[PDB]
Amino acid sequence: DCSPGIWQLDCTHLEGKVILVAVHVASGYIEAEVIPAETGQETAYFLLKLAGRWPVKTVHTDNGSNFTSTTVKAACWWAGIKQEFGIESMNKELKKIIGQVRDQAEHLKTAVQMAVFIHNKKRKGGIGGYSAGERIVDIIATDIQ
Ligand SMILES: CO[C@H](C(=O)O)c1c(C)nc2ccc(Br)cc2c1-c1ccc(Cl)cc1
Ligand SMILES: [As]
Ligand SMILES: [As]
Repeated sequence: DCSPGIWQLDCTHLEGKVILVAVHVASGYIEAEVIPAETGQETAYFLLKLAGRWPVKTVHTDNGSNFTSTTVKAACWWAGIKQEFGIESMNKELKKIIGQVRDQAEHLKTAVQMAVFIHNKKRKGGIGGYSAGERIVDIIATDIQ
């Protein structure tokens, strides 16, 4: 539905740890990472990874103060990203999926990536049938032509 370069990034906490979660809005495609806590440095770093892989043009968050450090503003500068001073939830969705897999993995780390994998792969409710992972790549290839 939305612009191909729009992404959302937020932190959740689970087991005393921080999971950083990026959602490509138009597809539902998630990428995630477990960090020991929220620091500008971790946020910048994660943006740098995301941007070297997708065309990121704008990043929205539900917590703006997340993006106030020089550190974060530099990553966004260097990579050509912008936010927006204003404005789901999958975050319900991802945790849920985490909850089903937790026993299968020793470290939250692993269980999260398992949950990310299940989410990106799941077949669209019915018709169409594309998974979040298939749609991201469709949107981005389609928007290249
Ligand atoms: C992400 O960690 C950085 C690093 O390893 O050098 C870092 C770090 C850790 N601190 C910074 C403080 C001010 C400014 Br401007 C940039 C940074 C930077 C920084 C260096 C390069 C880029 Cl593209 C973005 C940020
Ligand atoms: As965050
Ligand atoms: As930014």
